[PDB]
Amino acid sequence: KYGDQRKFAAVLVPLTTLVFPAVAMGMFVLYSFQEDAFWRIVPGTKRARELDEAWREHPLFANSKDPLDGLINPDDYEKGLEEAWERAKPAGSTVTVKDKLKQLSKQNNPHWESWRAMS
Amino acid sequence: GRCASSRYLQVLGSIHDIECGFGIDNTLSLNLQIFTAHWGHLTIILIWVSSNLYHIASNANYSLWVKNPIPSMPIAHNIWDPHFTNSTSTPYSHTIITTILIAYSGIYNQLYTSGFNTINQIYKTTFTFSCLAVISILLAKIHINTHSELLHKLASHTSQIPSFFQLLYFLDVAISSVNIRFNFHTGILVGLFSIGYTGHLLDITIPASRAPLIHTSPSYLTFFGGLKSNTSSLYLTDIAHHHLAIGIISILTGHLYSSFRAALGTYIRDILYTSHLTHSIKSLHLALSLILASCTPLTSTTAQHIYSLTPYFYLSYDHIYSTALYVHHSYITSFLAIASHAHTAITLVRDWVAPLEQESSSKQIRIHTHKAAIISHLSWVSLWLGFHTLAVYSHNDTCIAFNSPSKQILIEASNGQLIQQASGKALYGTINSINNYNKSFDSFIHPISPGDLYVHHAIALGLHITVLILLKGGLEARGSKLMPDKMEHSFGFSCDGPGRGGTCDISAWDSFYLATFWMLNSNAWISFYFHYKHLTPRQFSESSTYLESWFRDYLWFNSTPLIHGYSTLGANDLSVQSWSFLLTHLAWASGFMFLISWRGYWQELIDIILYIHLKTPILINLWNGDIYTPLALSIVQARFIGLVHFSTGLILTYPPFIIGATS
Amino acid sequence: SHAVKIYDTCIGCTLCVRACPTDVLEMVPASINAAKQVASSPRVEDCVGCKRCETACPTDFLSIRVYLQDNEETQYSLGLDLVDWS
Amino acid sequence: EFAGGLIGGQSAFASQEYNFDPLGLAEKFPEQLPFFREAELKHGRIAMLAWVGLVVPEFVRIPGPEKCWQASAVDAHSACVXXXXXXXXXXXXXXXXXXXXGALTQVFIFCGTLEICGTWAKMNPMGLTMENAGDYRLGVNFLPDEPEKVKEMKLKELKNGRLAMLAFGGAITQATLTGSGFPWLY
Amino acid sequence: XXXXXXXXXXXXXXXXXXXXVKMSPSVPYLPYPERLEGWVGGEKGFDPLRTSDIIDVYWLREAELKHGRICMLATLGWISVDAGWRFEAEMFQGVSVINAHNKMVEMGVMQQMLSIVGVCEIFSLYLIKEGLLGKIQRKAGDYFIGKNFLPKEEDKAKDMQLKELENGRLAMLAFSGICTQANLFPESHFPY
Amino acid sequence: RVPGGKRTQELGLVIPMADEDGLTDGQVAGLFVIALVVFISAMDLAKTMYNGINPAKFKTSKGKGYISPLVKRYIENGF
Ligand code: CLA
Ligand code: CLA
Ligand code: CLA
Ligand code: CLA
Ligand SMILES: CC(=O)O[C@H]1CC(C)(C)C(=C=C/C(C)=C/C=C/C(C)=C/C=C/C=C(C)/C=C/C=C(C)/C=C/[C@@]23O[C@]2(C)C[C@@H](O)CC3(C)C)[C@](C)(O)C1
Ligand SMILES: CC1=C(C#C/C(C)=C/C=C/C(C)=C/C=C/C=C(C)/C=C/C=C(C)/C=C/[C@@]23O[C@]2(C)C[C@@H](O)CC3(C)C)C(C)(C)C[C@H](O)C1
Ligand code: SF4
Ligand code: SF4
Repeated sequence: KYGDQRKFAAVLVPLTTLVFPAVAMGMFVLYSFQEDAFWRIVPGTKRARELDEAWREHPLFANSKDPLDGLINPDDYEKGLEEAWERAKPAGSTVTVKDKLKQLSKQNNPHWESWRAMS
Repeated sequence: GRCASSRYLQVLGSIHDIECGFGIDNTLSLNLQIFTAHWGHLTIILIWVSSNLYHIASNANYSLWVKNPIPSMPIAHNIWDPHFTNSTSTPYSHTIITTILIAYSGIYNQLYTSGFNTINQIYKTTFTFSCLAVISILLAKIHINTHSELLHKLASHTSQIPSFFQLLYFLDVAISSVNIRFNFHTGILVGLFSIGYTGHLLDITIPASRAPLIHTSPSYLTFFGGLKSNTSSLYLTDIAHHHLAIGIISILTGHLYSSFRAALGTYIRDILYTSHLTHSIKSLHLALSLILASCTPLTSTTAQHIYSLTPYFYLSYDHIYSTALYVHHSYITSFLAIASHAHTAITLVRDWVAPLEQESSSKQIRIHTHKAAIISHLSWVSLWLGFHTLAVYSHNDTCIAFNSPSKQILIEASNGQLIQQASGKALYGTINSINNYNKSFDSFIHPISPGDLYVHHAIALGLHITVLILLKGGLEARGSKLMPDKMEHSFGFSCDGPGRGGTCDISAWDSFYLATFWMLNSNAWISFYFHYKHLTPRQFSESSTYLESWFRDYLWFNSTPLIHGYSTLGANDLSVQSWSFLLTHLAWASGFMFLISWRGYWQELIDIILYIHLKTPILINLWNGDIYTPLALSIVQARFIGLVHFSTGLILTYPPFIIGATS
Repeated sequence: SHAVKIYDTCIGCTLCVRACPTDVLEMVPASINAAKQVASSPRVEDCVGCKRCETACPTDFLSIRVYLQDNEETQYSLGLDLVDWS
Repeated sequence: EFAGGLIGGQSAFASQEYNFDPLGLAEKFPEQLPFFREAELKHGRIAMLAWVGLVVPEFVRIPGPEKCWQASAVDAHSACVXXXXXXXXXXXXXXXXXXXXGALTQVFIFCGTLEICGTWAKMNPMGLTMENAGDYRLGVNFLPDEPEKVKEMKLKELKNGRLAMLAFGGAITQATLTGSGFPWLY
Repeated sequence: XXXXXXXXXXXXXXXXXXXXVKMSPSVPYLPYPERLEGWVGGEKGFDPLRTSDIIDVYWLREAELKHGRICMLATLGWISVDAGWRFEAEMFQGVSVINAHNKMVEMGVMQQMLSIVGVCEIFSLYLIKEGLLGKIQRKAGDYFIGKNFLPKEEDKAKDMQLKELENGRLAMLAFSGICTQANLFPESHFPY
Repeated sequence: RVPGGKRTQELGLVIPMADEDGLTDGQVAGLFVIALVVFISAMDLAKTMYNGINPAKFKTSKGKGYISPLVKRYIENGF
C-alpha cells in the first residue's frame, strides 16, 4: 500500500522532534554549568588559558603577540634611533632614547584583561 | 563572579565569529577553522540534496507525475502529525490513504529534465549524495590532520638562521593562496564542471527525452533559441551547447594566474597594482563581501531567467512553481546583496589599514575622501525617486477616486520600450534567418506600460535607499562627525550615550539593521510586481497606476481563498497556509516590541519579577539568582531579535499568500 | 568591567568627576593644562557605563572616553541589586 | 652568450657561428629556452621517425584491419582513424567497430602516457635546465666519454632533426600534391 | 645530494651538481623521490606523475596493497570459475564467469557479500585514519592478520613484503588482461 | 483530498498517488546505515572543531610531522 512508510514515521517523528530535542536541551543546560562552557567566547575560562599557553610554547608563535615583533636586529635599530636622536636632541635635553622608549612602553591600565585571574 | 542570563544571547550573537574566538591566536587557526566549517557546510548541503531526493523517492509520486506532468501535482512528503483528526479524513489525503503535501520547490521538473525516469535512479542518487557527505566530512578530518602534521613538522623545522620565523606566515599558504585558487576555481570548478554537465546532457538528458538517435553525434549541439514547443522549455541541445561554450571559455580563462609554477601566468597582486584597485586581498571579510556581491547578480538572474526562459520540462505549466521559485531566489539574492555591504563595513572596521591622513592611494582612501559627496548625492536621488513616485501615485489615486480615470499622469515607459524594441528586432532578425523558424521566447520581453514604469521607479527607489543606508554605514563605520572614534569600538555596539545630542543606532551594525528593513521592503515591492503581473497581466496593465488598485485588486481580492482555508464550514488543503499566515503575522507583530520598547523598561520589569521569585516561599530556598541572573536583553541583542522577528514575519507571510493565490 | 580612558586634551573641568554616579573618576595633578590637573579613572571596575562623564566633557571631542565591553560585564558594571555575584 | 650556450648554433664553415635567430627569440625568451630546445629535439625526433615511416610503407604494409593498412601515405591518417564521433572520442555505444571508431587511438594513448611520464614528469615534479634539455638518459651508455665527442654527437642529432623536419614537410606536401612513390614528384 | 639544492632562501639558491643528484633507478632522468625512502618498494624509486609529492605515502601504500590483494584474489576467482569450479551447493550454475555477477546479484547472494565486504571496509576506514593519525600502532595495509608467518630477520621481512607487492602488481595487470580478453573474446579461460 | 484555490478546482488539477510503496524497508535501512555513518563522522568533526588545533602536540605526540613535497613548493612559490 502507499502507506507502510508510516511505520518509520511513528518512531522517527516522535523521536527526533521530542526525545532528541528534550535530551539536547537538558544536555545544553547541563553544559552551561561546566567550567569549560562557551570557552571560546566567554572570557576567563581555563581552556582559553591553556590554549594560549600552548600556542606560546610553539617555537614559531613564541613572540607572536608582541606588536613590535619583526626587528631582525633590534640592537641595530636602537643604535640608529639613538644616533638620529642625538643630532636632533634639543639643546641640553637630558632625555635618552632608551629610557624614553622604556617609559613610552610602560602605561598604566590596571583594568585591562583583568579577567585573567579566575580560571 | 559569574555570568547572567545575557550570556546565551552574547555567545550566540558571535557563535560563528571565528575572528572573535578566544583560543584563536593566528591566521593559521582562523583559516583552518573556516576551511573545516566549509567542509561541514558542504556536507550539510549534500545531506539536504539527498533528503529531497529520498523523499521524492519514498514519500512521493515521481513515477506517476512524470507520465502526465501538466495536470498532475507532485508530492513533497507525507504528513505524520498526531494532532490531526484520528477520525474522518484530512483535506490533505484521499480518504483512507495517507496524508501528503504538494511540492512547490521545483525538483520534479529538475529531475525530469536531467533525465530521471525511475524511482530506483533517485534512490541510487540519494545513496551517492550521502556517500559524498561522508567524503566531505572525511576530507575535513584529513585537512585538519595535515595542517596539524605541518605544525608538528615544526618540531623538526629550523632555518639555522634567525629568518626561520618567516615560516609563521606560510603555514596557511594552502588556504590563503589566491592565484592557485583563482586559476583552479575558474578553470576546473566552472569550465570543466560545465563541460562535464554537457557530457551528462549528451549522454543521458537528450537520449532520455526523444526517440533513439545516433551515438550522441555533434548534431546534439544546436543553436535554435528558446521554448521548445511541446515541453515549453529550452532545447536540451541548446543547453548542452551553452554549457559547452561556457566551459571552453572558462577553461581558457583559468590559465591566467600563476598557480603551480612561477614561470607561467601573471600574479593577481601585479594585476591589481597597475589598475584602480590594489586592495588588501588578505582580508577574509573583503573576499567574502565581494563574492557575496557576486552570488547576488547570479541569484537575481537565476530568479529572472528561470521564469523568463523556463529551462525545465513543463515548468511554465505549473502556476505555483514559477512564482515560488522567482520569489525564493529574489529573497536569496537580496540577502546576499545586503550581506556584501555588511561584510564591506566589517572589512573597513576590522581588516583595513589606511594611510596617515592624506595619501590618496588606496581605493577606499579615495572613496573616503569624498564620502560626503557620495552620501549626499545618494540621498538626493533617493529623495527624488520617492517624491516623484509617491506624488504621481497619489495623483492617480486621487483622480481615480474622483471618478476621473482620464486625469491620471501616465508617463509612457518609452526607454524600456525602446530597449525592448531593439532586442525584439534583433531576435526577429535571428529568427527570420532560420529554416526552422517560428520560435518562442516566453516572457523575455513583456508588455511594458505606465504601471511598469511607476513600479520600476519604486524598485529603483528601494535599491537606492538600501544602498544609501549600507554605504553610509560602511563609509562612516570608521568614524563620522558625530562619533569620530567609531573604529576603536566593535562593529556592533549599543550607542554612545544620551549626551552629545543622543546617539541611538550609531554603530555600523545599526546601519545594517536599518538597511535590512529597506531590503525587505524593496524585495516585497519586486515580488508584488512580479506576482501581480503574473496573476492578471491585463488588469495590471490597466489598473496598476494608482496604489488603491494594488491594495484592492491584488491584496484584498487575491486573499479570498487563503482566509477561507479553515473556517466554520470545513477545511481545504490550504489550512496550513492560513494557519502559517496568521502565525507569521503574530511573529511579525511580536518583533515590534523588541524594536519599539527598549531595554530599561524591561530591565525594571525583570527586576520586579526577580523580586517576586526571591520572595516566593519555596523558590528562595532553592534559587537565589546568583548563578544565571535573569537580565533584560542588551540593546544590540534586542535590536537583532526584533529584526529577526520582523524579517521572519515579513518573509514567511508571503508564501501562504502565493500558494493561496496561484494554486 | 568597561574601559574608561582619559586623554591629554583634558583641561581639568572636574565636571566628569562630578557627573560620575559611582566614584570612578578622580582629579590628579598634572602640568599639561592651565588648570594643572587632569582626570583619572582608577576605579573603572565600578563603572556602570552611564556615560554621564562623556556628556559633561566640554572638549571638542571627549577627553574621557568610555568603551563598552558587554562580554566583560561584572556585577558592579551591571548594577545588580537583587543578585550577588560574590 | 648566444641562446644560453646551446648546441646547434655553430656554423659549419668553422671559425664562424651561424647563431641563426633572425627573429631574436633566444634573447626575447631566455626563460623558455630549455623548453624551446625540448620542443626542437622532440620535433626533430618525431620528424625523423615520420620520414622513415613515410618512405617505408611504399614497400611493406603490415597486414591488419583492412579499413586501414591500405592506400597512399596521404590517405593513411584519416583512413587509419576512421569517422570518429567528434575527435579521438571512442564510441562506447558500439565498441568493436561496426560503423565508427579509431585505429591509431592506441598510438595516441601510448604517446600520451609516454609524454606525461616523460616531458611532464621532467618539468612538473621535483627540473629541466639548459644542458639537460633533450636528455632523457636514454642510451647514454652508448654516448662516448669525451667532452667534444658528446657535443658533436648532440650537434649531429640536432641537425639531422632539423633536416628531417624540413624533409617531412616537403615530402608530405609533395605526396598530397601528386601522390606517386618515394621521389614524390609530378 | 638528496636535497633539491643548497641555500638559505629560494632566490639565491645553489642547485645541486647534476652528476651529484641521487636520481631514480627506474626513471633514470628523474631525481629520486625522497618521500618514498623507508617504504618497502623504495629501491626502484618509481614515481613519475608525482603522486607521492602530494599525497602521504601511507595512503598510496594502503591503496597499492588493497588493489594488489584484491586483484590476487580476483585473478584466482576468475581463473577457477572459468576453468569450472562452481561451489558445491546448487544455485551456483552460472555457466560463465562474465554473467556470474549479474546472475548472482539476481539470486540474492551478492547483496550478502557486499554487506560483509562493506563492514570490513568500514572497519578498514577506521584503521586507515587512526593508522595515519599516529594514534594506533599500524602500518600501511597491515590489518594485523597473519604476522606469525612473517619472517623475522629484519631483511627477510623486507623481501616478503616486497614479494607481496610484486605479486600484487602482477595480479593488477593480470586481472585487467583477464577481464578485458574475456569480453572481447567470450572464449573464457585462464589460457583464453 | 479537498482542494483549495480557484485554479485547482477550475482546471481539475489532481495529485496522483502511487498505489505501491515507493521504497522497500530494506532500501530505507540501507540509507539509514550511511546516514548513521554521516552522523558519527559529523559528531567527530564537531568535537574536533570545538576543541580546535592543539599546537602542543609536538611535545607529546609521536612522529615528527610531515609537509608534503607540493606544500613546500606552494610555500616557496609565493603567497
Ligand atoms: C503581537 C505582538 C505582541 C505580543 C504577542 C506581545 C506579548 C506581550 N507583551 Mg507586548 N508589545 C508589542 C507587541 C506584542 N507584545 C508591541 C508592538 C509593543 C509596543 C512597544 C509592546 C509593548 C509592550 C509593553 C510595554 C509591555 C508588553 C507586555 C507584554 C506581555 C504581556 C502579555 C502576556 O504575558 O501574554 C503572554 C504572551 C503571549 C504572546 C500570549 C500568547 C502566548 C502563547 C499563545 C501561548 C504559549 C505558546 C506555547 C507555549 C508554544 C510554546 C513555544 C514553542 C516553541 C513550543 C506579553 C509577553 C507587558 C509585559 O511583559 O508585562 C507582563 C508590558 O509591560 N508589551
Ligand atoms: C535655501 C534653501 C535651500 C537650498 C538652496 C538647498 C539646496 C540643496 N539641497 Mg536642501 N534643504 C533645505 C533648503 C535648501 N536646500 C531645507 C530647508 C531642508 C530641510 C527639509 C533641506 C533638506 C535637504 C536634503 C535632505 C537634501 C537636500 C539636498 C540639496 C541639494 C540638491 C538639491 C535638492 O535636493 O533640493 C531638494 C530640496 C529639498 C527636498 C528640501 C526642501 C526644499 C526647501 C523646503 C526649500 C526652502 C527654501 C527657503 C524657504 C527659501 C526662503 C527664502 C527667503 C527666506 C528669502 C542642494 C544643494 C540634497 C543633497 O545634499 O544632494 C546634493 C539632499 O539629499 N536638501
Ligand atoms: C612518427 C612516426 C610514425 C608515425 C606517426 C606512423 C604512423 C603510421 N604508420 Mg608507420 N612507420 C614508422 C613511423 C611512423 N608511422 C617507421 C619509422 C616505420 C619503419 C619501421 C614505419 C613503418 C610502417 C609500416 C610498414 C606501416 C606503417 C603504417 C602506419 C599507419 C598505421 C599505424 C601503424 O600500425 O604503424 C605501424 C608502424 C610501425 C610498426 C613502426 C613503428 C616504429 C616507431 C615509430 C618507433 C617507436 C617509437 C618509440 C615511441 C620510441 C622508443 C623506441 C625507440 C628506441 C626506437 C600510421 C599512419 C601502416 C599503414 O597503413 O601505412 C600506410 C603500415 O603498413 N608504418
Ligand atoms: C591502483 C594501483 C596502484 C597504487 C595505488 C600504487 C601505489 C604506489 N606504487 Mg605502484 N604499481 C602498480 C599499481 C599501483 N601502485 C602496478 C600495477 C605496478 C606495475 C607496473 C606498479 C609498480 C610500481 C613500482 C615499480 C614502484 C611503485 C611505487 C608505488 C608507490 C609510489 C608511487 C605513487 O605515488 O603512485 C601512487 C599513485 C597511483 C598509482 C595512481 C595512478 C593512477 C593513474 C592516474 C592511472 C594511470 C594508469 C592508467 C590505468 C593507464 C591508462 C590506460 C591507457 C590510457 C594507456 C605507491 C605506494 C614505488 C614504490 O615502491 O615507492 C614506495 C615504486 O618504485 N609501483
Ligand atoms: C636502450 C636504447 O634503445 O638506447 C637507444 C638510445 C637512442 C638514442 C634512442 C637510439 C637511437 C637513435 C635512433 C633511434 C636514431 C634514429 C634516427 C633516424 C631514423 C633518423 C632519420 C633521419 C632522416 C632524415 C634526416 C631524412 C632526410 C630526408 C631528406 C633530406 C629528404 C629529402 C627529399 O629530397 C628527397 C630525397 C626526395 C624529394 O622528393 C623531397 C624530399 C623528401 C625533401 C638507439 C640507437 O636506439 C639506442
Ligand atoms: C596533409 C595531411 C595531413 C597532414 C599533415 C602534415 C603533417 C603536414 C605537415 C606539413 C609540414 C610539416 C610543413 C612544413 C613546412 C616547412 C617549411 C615551409 C620550412 C621552410 C623553411 C625555410 C623556408 C628555410 C629557409 C632557410 O634555409 C634558408 C633558405 C637559408 C638558411 O640559411 C636559413 C633558413 C632556415 C631561413 C593530415 C592532417 C595529418 C591528414 C590529412 O588527411 C592529410
Ligand atoms: S570633563 Fe573632560 S575635560 Fe573636564 S576634567 Fe573631565 S575629562 Fe577633563
Ligand atoms: S560611564 Fe558613568 S560610571 Fe563610568 S566613569 Fe563615566 S560617569 Fe562614571
